[PDB]
Amino acid sequence: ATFEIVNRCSYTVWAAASKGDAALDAGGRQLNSGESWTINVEPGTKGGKIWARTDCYFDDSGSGICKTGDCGGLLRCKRFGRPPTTLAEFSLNQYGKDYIDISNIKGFNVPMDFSPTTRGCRGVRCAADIVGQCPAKLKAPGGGCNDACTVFQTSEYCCTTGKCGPTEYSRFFKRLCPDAFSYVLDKPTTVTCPGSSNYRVTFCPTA
Repeated sequence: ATFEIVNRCSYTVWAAASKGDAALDAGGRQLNSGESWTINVEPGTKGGKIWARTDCYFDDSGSGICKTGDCGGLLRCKRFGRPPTTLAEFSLNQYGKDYIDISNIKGFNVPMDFSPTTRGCRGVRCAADIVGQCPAKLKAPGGGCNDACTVFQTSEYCCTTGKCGPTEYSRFFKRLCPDAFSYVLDKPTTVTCPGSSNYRVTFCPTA
């Protein structure tokens, strides 16, 4: 499947794509404002994620640091990124269907639209000003708005036992972005698409 990743933000982002134990395509790339990066994701990939990283420095070997979404200090991510990260999540070709969502379970850094470019399903978006409205206790100094599990490390926020409810903090994310997951047991906002669809991920879609 093809994913076209577009940075419509006025600032540079470093896109990342991983399935947790491996990079997807090249795994990461700088995207200046307006730039597009097209990647190919192998059919049947389960648990893939795409995210943006902000305020990065990398040397000529591809090693450095980002203030949001850092994946072990590499430009080309093989692992997932450090919160806060708005997440585009997908599993492809699962008994003939693709499944996509946006998640704020690991916080929010950059607004996002995640839409199919082929027919048969709808897209999802989280584009509100979550960082500007972020509760003081969740604000991340490097930028972004952390989830409550990352900050407080309780069984209720992290849903450790598989039983948890919504919280004041999850409701904050859900109010601003109803179509993204706000906690582990949120009513699913997953979209079902035809198997082998193609997609666009747009950072700052309203910019």
